[PDB]
Amino acid sequence: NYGYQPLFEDRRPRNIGDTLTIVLQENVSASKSSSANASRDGKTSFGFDTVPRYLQGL
Amino acid sequence: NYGYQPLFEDRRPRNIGDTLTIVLQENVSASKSSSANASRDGKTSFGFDTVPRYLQGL
Repeated sequence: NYGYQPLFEDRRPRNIGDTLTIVLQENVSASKSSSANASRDGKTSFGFDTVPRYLQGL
Repeated sequence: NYGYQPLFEDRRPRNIGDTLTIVLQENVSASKSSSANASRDGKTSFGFDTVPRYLQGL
């Protein structure tokens, strides 16, 4: 005797020793990315090509 | 005598010595991959091409 068995219920595992089908379908995907930047450019100039007389000493 | 045999039930193995057909159809495929990266670039410069007199000592 295997005990009471439901008639219309779907066949499910209920006790120790019962079998069950596992459909292994795994799809995992993780990603991450980052960046940082900094820039600085500086140019400066001053030139006196021709200096008038009253400015010579300066 | 081979005992009671159901008339309309599908022919299934029931006792020791009964035969059963196994259709071997296995298709298993697993995969994994990963990566990591890191980068760092740094450039710095300072130049005094022409130094005025009052700045010379510095």
